[PDB]
Amino acid sequence: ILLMKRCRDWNTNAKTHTIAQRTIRCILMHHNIAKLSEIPGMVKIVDAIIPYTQRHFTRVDNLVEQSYILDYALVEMDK
Amino acid sequence: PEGRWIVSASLDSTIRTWDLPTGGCIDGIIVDNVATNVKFSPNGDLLAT
Amino acid sequence: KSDFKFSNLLGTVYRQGNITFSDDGKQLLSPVGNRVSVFDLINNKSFTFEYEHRKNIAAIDLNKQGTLLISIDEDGRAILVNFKARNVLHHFNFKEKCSAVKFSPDGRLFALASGRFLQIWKTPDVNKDRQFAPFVRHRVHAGHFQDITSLTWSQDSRFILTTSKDLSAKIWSVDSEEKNLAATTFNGHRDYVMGAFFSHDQEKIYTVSKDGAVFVWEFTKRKYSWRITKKHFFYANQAKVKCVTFHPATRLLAVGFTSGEFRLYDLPDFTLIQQLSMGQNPVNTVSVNQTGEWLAFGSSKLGQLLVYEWQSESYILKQQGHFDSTNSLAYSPDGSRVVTASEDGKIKVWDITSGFCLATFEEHTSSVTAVQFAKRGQVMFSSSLDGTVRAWDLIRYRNFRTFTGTERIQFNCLAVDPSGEVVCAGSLDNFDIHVWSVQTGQLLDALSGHEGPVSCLSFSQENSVLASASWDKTIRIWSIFGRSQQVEPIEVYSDVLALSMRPDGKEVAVSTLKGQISIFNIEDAKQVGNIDCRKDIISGRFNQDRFTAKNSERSKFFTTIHYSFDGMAIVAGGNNNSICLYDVPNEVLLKRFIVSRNMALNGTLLSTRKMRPEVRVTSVQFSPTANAFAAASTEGLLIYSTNDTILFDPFDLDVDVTPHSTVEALREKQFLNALVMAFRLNEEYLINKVYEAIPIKEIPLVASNIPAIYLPRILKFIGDFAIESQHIEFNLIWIKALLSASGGYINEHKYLFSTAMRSIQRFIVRVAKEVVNTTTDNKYTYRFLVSTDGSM
Amino acid sequence: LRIRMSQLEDALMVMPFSYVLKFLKFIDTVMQNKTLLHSHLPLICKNLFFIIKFNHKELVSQKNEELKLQINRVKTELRSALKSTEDDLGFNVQGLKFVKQQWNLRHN
Amino acid sequence: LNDIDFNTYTSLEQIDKELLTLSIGPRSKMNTLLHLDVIRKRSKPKELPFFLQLSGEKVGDEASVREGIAHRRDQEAQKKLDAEEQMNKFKVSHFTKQLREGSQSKDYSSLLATLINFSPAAVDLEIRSLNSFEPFDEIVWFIDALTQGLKSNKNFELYETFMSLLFKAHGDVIHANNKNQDIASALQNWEDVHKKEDRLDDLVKFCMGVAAFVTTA
Amino acid sequence: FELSDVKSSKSLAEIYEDDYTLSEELQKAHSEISELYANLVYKLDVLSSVHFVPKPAETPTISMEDAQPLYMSNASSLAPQEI
Amino acid sequence: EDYHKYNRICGDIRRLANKLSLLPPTDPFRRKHEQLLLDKLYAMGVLTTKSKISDLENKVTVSAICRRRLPVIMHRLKMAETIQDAVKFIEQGHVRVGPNLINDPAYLVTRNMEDYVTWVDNSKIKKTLLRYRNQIDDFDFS
Amino acid sequence: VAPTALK
Repeated sequence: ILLMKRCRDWNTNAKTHTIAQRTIRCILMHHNIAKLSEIPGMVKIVDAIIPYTQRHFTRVDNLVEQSYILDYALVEMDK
Repeated sequence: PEGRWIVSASLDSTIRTWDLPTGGCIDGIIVDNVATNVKFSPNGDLLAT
Repeated sequence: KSDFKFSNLLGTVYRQGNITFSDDGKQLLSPVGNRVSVFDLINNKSFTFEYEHRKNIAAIDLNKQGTLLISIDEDGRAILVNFKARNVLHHFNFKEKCSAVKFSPDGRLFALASGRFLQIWKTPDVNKDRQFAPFVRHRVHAGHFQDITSLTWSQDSRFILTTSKDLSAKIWSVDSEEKNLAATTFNGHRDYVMGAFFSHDQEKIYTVSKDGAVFVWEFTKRKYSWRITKKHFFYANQAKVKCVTFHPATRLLAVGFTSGEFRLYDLPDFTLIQQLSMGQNPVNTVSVNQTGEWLAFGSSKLGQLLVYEWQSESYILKQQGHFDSTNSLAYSPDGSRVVTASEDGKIKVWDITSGFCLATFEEHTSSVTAVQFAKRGQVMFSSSLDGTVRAWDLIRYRNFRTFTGTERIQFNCLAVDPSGEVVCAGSLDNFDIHVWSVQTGQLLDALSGHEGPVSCLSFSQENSVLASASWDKTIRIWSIFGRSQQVEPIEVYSDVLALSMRPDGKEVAVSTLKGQISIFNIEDAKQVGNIDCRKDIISGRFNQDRFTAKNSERSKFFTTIHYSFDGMAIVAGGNNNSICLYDVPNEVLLKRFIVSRNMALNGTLLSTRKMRPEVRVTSVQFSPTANAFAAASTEGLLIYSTNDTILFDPFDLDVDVTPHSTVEALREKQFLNALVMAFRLNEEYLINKVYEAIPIKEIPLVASNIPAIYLPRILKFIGDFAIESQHIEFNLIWIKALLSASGGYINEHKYLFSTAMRSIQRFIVRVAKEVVNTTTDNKYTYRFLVSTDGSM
Repeated sequence: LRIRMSQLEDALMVMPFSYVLKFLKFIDTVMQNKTLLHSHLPLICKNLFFIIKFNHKELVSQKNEELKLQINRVKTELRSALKSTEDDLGFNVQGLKFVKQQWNLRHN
Repeated sequence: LNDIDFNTYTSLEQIDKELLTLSIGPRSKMNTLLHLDVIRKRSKPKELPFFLQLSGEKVGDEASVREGIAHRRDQEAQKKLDAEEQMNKFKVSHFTKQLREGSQSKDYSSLLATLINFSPAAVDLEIRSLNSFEPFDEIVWFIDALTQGLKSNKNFELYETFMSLLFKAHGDVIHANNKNQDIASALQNWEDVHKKEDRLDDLVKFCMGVAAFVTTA
Repeated sequence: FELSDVKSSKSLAEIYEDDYTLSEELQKAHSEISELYANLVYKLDVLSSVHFVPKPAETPTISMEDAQPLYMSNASSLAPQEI
Repeated sequence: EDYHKYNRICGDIRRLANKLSLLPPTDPFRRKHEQLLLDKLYAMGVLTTKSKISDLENKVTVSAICRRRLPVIMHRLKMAETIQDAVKFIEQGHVRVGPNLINDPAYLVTRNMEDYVTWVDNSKIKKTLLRYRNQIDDFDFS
Repeated sequence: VAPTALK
């Protein structure tokens, strides 16, 4: 619970969301996901992570989206 | 009115419908009396001769 | 250079009369004032019939075959139309107010409720050629002494039940020989009998009265005679029964009360299936589906229409039209959606494809005057006489910010920076253009300099100049952005009512009271062209007029104008019956449109105001798709489109060019010649044939070698085709091939391909992106369920 | 990193092409060091897109075959980095909502 | 050549087998299916004794107040009564059949046809009605049917959303028994097919980037 | 505030009975003002309107118009900062 | 001359104010509808100057409503000799209130629209006026 | 049976 209190505070800032997500990834990958739910207060911590995670997901996907400006460069000058 | 068809009348007492995209006659008629004039209606549903 | 044609009417789904479901049950026929609207419930699509009545519509029905539809107005003048081909067949005048019309369940005859008289008429055969006098009468029945409420046919097409203001229900036999079978009058009801129905076996007869009494009739001994064995009563405290319908197959009784609530019952047990309220206004009409699973209800006062899947208690269709006239309209930048603004003060967001209202906004207290989108399209802005300007997010559908003047200035026009950071509005009482910051909501400053009231505003999409006009007989160009502020006033011959802005942002067009559309050069501030409008406009002498229309000067100007996105045409309208489309470079009239042909509307042909509705066009704009343009009017949002494209408009054609030759090229595998040849014919079906016949391996080759002149056409063709096509990834290859091969050219000429690129982006963002989102989320849903540990 | 963001776009805009070619060489060596890339990926991505957008015509004209290889390599490693963070994000959120649903079902 | 003779042409059902194609129907169907739950929630309609019992300050007994001395289940009981009244008010599958046969013949084509025909309200009930007891035959069968559908490369949007409702309705059931071979094997088969269907992202996400760059700069 | 000086119609059982069961009386005057205004604005508008002005307008009710799309979920309408 | 309708408006204004005066002074709802009422009455011009609710009780009169009638305004504005002549000009369609033509004598001008009541451009009588001054312009069609 | 019955 103490660790998840941090990662929530870490996630909201775009400059630091990268670290928090991997910590979330490890915990879901190294614990019984059922057990995590019974922990009191966890779900309300879980509540705040979701909206910010989606915003960062819309981001990055857009940074990905801009990336084929470079294949537009490759294919064009290849001509 | 659609610009897709032309219908003409001639002294041989016939009315021929021509399909412009393919440039061929699609229908033919024989009138007892030679049709002096031929006019489509603005809507295209009607034809006056 | 395209022929527009009326397609559908948004903003209104029901006005009055009876609504009938299609025999297939997948389409609903709803009367809308002077016209009839068709909604495809399954396909989530709608259209409005082009044919129009002299007066407001009264009653309709569709034959089971789905081929013949008869429409009768309030004067009894009937229009027979082929449902499949959407064309009028015959006009007949029954010379009396027809309350109800219903085809026979054989389809050979149709009954007409005419006063206290029942008319039966033989149905013309659609297969036969156009007959001059196809209507021949089978029989005239005169049993009732007052008006007939409604009539019901026997499932075997042999008997007709008629309910009238007699407080009685009377039956007939369609066959003269069978008169003795059914020649009885039913009595007992203490109020007006509205609807009489047969059971599935037809043994029993159910009659309903306005007081809310249901009487069940059987043929039994006391030697046999009809009698009321069972009686059921609706115990509405004050609500009167307004419309009733019955489905014998499922024994469903749907009743609509004047209080605005409808009740579903099972006969003969009278089990109250469900009871809901549509509001406080009467339920005018009710209908049942052929299966009996969908019920359609209609309230005339608010134009409310709803289709109810009472089995699942779900809403198939749920729409309410504007109570007032639509004052303004605005398309989304992509053109997927349109927003309509009404004098009530409520905004409504509409989807072009579905033709349905996604949401309504009621925050504005008074009438909303103008609506516009930002260049992004995520945000929409609106102004109202209540003294506020409100900014709306359309992704989340919420009012995130509101602006207002210091002293509650009434606003009439609005304009938005393409950057989406400045909003300006004009008023008819201050002569100042208020400026607000979108980000902050603070009044940046008030632009002053107008010697008259500001009538209109617009920000240049590219350069970001602001051009404002007034009744001041002058136009001022504002360079608000930058360290220094400059204003360039231009004089005009008369008061300026409307203004349009060229998308390039180099020219501005303005409509004046003289009936002149004057085009100026923004950079040079010099007039470049003018168009006369006084003579083209059509204005009908009002019924209250005591002076002639030709001498009339009430309206021979255009109150609204707008460019075409191509930039070669202007669409204009005013408080008249005419919408005129012009060609700017040549200054000629392309075509004129008649807004309405309803004789009830005033202009189509001492303390009390002689005051009735008038035909007028509040606003007009082009669709960004460059295929349609919508005009806001009193009746609603009219949309005219070129989608039919049944015209033959060949481009650079030659004798060698022929549909058969194009097919031969495909068989000989000359795809480029076959593809190029297709556009020269410019026939959509041939282009489709060539487009889908090209193998994927050869797509990059043909795309690279396409001539430049045909590139804008093919790019447009793919965009409109791909939006509704199923070959998603095939189109994606085609778009990829064209852009990769001809990308540099499009950059050099952005404006030439501006509309074509936009239609491509609409397909990619609205449907293609949605698929990958449903694709990618499952991919991660897969990885979680497999990777992480299972529950204890 | 020291350059303020608001002046950054103008800083790239004033920048001549001959230095932009140098700046492409800079990214490639930074991209070779994987650790530094992920620490400052979002800032690097925005700068690269702006430069290429702002010098697209200059870029296409150049006939340096080596310049192909520089643009090709930066692409492949950039995609892995962006995809990696995206995959981690999509991975977390999807399971993250799954936990919410399970807790609801237990208490409902 | 009859189509030419009538100046008409109908688009092919599928240009080529390898080529992904969407369903022949409205594109709002996928949106309706995915969020059908909130459609249901949002569409729901809008909703003395003789021995009167008071005490405390208002009855003037401030001493009781100063000295410190000072129904939801009843609503819950009533809600039960309202439900009980409802059942007495009314005093009155093809899907599951084909699913068993499709497993028997290893051919879900007849099944897949009915899924497309079903209304969205019909769709969600059938997915939710799949049994969730061991050995989970129907769920394993359902994924095989969809796995066959994705191979067809036809009706791509519909098959994708079908599993989302499966996971939405039976994600916990699948997860709790992830280690079961039958679930794992069929589940593994689906990824093999679905993994191939990622090229479409490349194309769609490709044509946006160049289009965004082309229109802008 | 004013204190009545005439005998109360309500008996002590009744006054307390009222306590057993911001103000409905205030909320009735709340509406009665609105309809007077709604009727007044209509009349004054038609005199001053150049064009047409239409006259302004248990059981479960169907909300015939909605402020938001059905498919959109309430949680999706809240910004991350709000959460 | 009948003023039953105007009397109904004035009485309704008094009734609305009386019902307002019944409501608590501290109620925010009462205050705004009072101010909204005073605003619209000012907007129409029947209130020449911004006033209080007490003034709105008595200052409102039939004559004030009659004063704002379009033919009356022209009479003060000197377009017509008499109210009957003004009505005839309104009747014949020579009078224009801003962007639109008014043929109804019963119409009243709001305060803002007063400044723009003017005769239609091609009215024959304007040609007389500019002819008298000898300032007729055929180019301006008037 | 009723005279109005089917058949």
